[PDB]
Amino acid sequence: MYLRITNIVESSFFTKFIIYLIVLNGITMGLETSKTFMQSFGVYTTLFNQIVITIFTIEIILRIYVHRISFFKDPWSLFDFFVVAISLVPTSSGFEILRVLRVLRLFRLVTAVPQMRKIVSALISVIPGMLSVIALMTLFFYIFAIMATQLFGERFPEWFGTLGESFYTLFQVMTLDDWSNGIVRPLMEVYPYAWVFFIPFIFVVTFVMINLVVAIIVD
Amino acid sequence: MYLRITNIVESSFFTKFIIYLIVLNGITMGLETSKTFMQSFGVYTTLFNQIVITIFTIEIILRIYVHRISFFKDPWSLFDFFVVAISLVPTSSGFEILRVLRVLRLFRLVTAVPQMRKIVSALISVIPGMLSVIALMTLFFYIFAIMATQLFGERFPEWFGTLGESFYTLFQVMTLDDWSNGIVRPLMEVYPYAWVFFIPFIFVVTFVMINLVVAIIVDAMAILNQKE
Amino acid sequence: MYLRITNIVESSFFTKFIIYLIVLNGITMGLETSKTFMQSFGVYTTLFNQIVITIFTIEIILRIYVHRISFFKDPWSLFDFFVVAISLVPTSSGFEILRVLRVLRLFRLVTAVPQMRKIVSALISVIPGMLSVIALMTLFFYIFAIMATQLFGERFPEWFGTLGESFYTLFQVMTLDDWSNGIVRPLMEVYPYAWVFFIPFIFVVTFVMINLVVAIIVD
Amino acid sequence: MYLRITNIVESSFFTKFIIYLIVLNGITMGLETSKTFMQSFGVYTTLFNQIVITIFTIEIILRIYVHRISFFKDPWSLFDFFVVAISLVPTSSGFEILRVLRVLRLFRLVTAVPQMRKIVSALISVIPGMLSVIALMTLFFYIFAIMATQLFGERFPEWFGTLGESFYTLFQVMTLDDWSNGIVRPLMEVYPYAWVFFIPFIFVVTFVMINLVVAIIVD
Ligand SMILES: COc1ccc([C@@H]2Sc3ccccc3N(CCN(C)C)C(=O)[C@H]2OC(C)=O)cc1
Ligand SMILES: [Ca+2]
Ligand SMILES: [Ca+2]
Repeated sequence: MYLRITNIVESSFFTKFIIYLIVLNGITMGLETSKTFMQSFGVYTTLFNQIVITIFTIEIILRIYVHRISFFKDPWSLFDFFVVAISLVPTSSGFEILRVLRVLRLFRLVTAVPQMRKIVSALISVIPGMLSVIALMTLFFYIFAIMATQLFGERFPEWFGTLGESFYTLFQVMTLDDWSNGIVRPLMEVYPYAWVFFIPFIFVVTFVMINLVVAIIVD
Repeated sequence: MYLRITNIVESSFFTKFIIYLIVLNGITMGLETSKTFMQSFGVYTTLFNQIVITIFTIEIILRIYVHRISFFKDPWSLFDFFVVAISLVPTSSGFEILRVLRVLRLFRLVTAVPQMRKIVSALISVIPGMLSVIALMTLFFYIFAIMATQLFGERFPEWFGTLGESFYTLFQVMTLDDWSNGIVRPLMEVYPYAWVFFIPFIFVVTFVMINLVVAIIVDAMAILNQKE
Repeated sequence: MYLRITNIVESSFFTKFIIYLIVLNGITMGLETSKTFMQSFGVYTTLFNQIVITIFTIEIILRIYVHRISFFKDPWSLFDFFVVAISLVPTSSGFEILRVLRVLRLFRLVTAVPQMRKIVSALISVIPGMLSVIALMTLFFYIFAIMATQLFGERFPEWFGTLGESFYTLFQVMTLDDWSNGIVRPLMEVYPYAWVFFIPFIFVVTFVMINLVVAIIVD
Repeated sequence: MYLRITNIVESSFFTKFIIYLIVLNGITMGLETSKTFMQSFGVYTTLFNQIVITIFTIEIILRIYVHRISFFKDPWSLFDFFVVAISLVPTSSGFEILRVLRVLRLFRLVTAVPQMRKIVSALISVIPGMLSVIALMTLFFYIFAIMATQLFGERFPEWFGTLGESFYTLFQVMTLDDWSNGIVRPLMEVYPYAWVFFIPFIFVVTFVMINLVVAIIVD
């Protein structure tokens, strides 16, 4: 019976099945939004999700006594194991933040299609060489986030009242969200010189992300 | 009669005549925008529309009698057809939008003028060299558009009321438009943990698009070498 | 005498001398922008300006003697010409910009100095490569501008009232400057489908801009 | 006795003793941030820092002997001398921004750890190749930065008062921060053709900003 179930799971049709059904829940989760549909077609939907989730649980189980060691030595499987388990945690308890986390099974659709796997890995390909740069960036912030909190955060706390408030803002500025009228002009009107912070900060921090796509296109 | 009309079509005149009308109608359309004009020199242009449309409607039939089966298997032709024909839509009734789609006719400057046709072909070449990632986004976007509506849109109705409003808002944040003060800071006053739906939804967005583009440079770069 | 006026001009002294006048008139006008400086030194500095032109005026007469027709067959020189053709014009009457166009002079730091010439004409040299596209956009821009203008200029005339409005507003959206909340959500208050003009327009324009750079990068 | 102090300073323990101190006093200054942490355990914060500055002024006097002439001709040390010197000023009088610089030391985690040094110099490196077109633009940003002050400074004072106020603004227009509604849309009410002034400017400053980026990609 070991090899009967091995053919079962690894078949074209078990794939087409699970992929058809990832697609389906992914239209019903669409329609769940509709707060009218939830009156008209409400109940079909709520247990459709339980119907589909068990299938996935067994699809996960069927996969596991086949591969064994092999299964959890795959990132995409593990994430599927991770994702559908996230949904096995009950609707009650914990936080709602578990109810809405659930909808990460649509990433399952991604892992299910090998074309997505091909391209998604190209995207994760690129990351590590940037860990060099990436994790300096993550300190320039820390250093410069602190300077702000003490400098401003008395008078302008929403923005820099805090280690973490300074971060959220310095990010804000990094992306040049609405930093000009929104964030320095109002400061200078109290602390006239804080342009010696940000114009510098804006310089370092666009520079780096520029010499990021340069040295991204060498790999 | 075929090779007689097959001569009216291909002539250096007929293209220089059809094209030079496009320009001559652009100007014309650049003046249907003051009210001043439609007052004084109004019906003047009202029917100059009606002229340059007949000139095309016929022309498409001429090429259809030349190329025929060849005509509906070229993109640039199929466009001129569609775009002329959509102008054939009637002035009265219909929909007020179809009355405004007209100045798409000014796209035949692309289609007739040769150098503009070439760039378009260049520019449309990159498309499927990305079309996986184009999808990967709308899936990702989708999984993130629900997630928004069932979190925020209860309180914050305009921004995240529906699938629709969530997507559009989630686009806004992509261009990095007003996003922090304008959309998220507000979310933080009721929901201090929204910088977890967003500072990430950011990097992911701007990791991809950067790779979407280093692709464009790469696929376009990839074609250059390796021929030795 | 022709071959003295050739020698006076060609000297490595002459250039240094010209570049000295510019880089003074450069410093001098920084101080002209000030409010207080023109109280005190508004005597000398209104003098000094009128010399620096008188001299460059001579320089053009001589350099024309030297190269004759080769003068108005050279870009860089014509720029020196028309920039100085401006400053001559008397101080009062007509438009107030001709008295500000004065500062256009300072760009003689570029023409005069080789390696400013080179990197400037290195920039400009891609424009011929870009006609093939600027053409197309100004066709695209002009075309949406018409549609925008009829469709919205009735309820939103400060923004889409004429062509002019529509162009700048469309020029805005292209810089993703406050397009959404600023310009479009207000439009969705009255014309709900504007996300189908404004998004897609927004797509295309950036599309181009990327592929613009992906052939500037081969070129 | 000279080569005994030259055979510890160079070792891999003396080094990891700073890099670890760095990382502790690095962690400590983010705890200062907490207002709760300053009236609970502020004592060990004041001292830990106090000891660190002892260790570091010792370290630096220790590396001066081993290195001497090799020391005061290195970037990373002239950095480290001043970056630490700053924390030794009396802390009374002067300016309170003396006291804030004290966190520029946590930059040393970059100095004293070699991968960061080669990732950091991988950016300073491609800076002498750019200081050309940093000249061309800083020229433009001046020339206009005059006109702006003298086309809109009597009435549009905040944004364009002083020469400076023209700088801080045009940069915001350059960063494309809120420019159109923020800045141009308002000027246009009083002076209508300000788009002619600004809009071109926003071609020049971004074209150059794009090609100067291409000049990075082949070199
Ligand atoms: C954190 O680092 C960042 C921050 C922001 C960006 C945005 S991403 C974006 C999203 C959608 C359309 C375009 C953009 N572009 C490209 C086109 N744009 C230049 C006109 C950007 O450059 C960035 O926007 C700007 C001008 O800051 C990129 C990296
Ligand atoms: Ca803004
Ligand atoms: Ca903006």
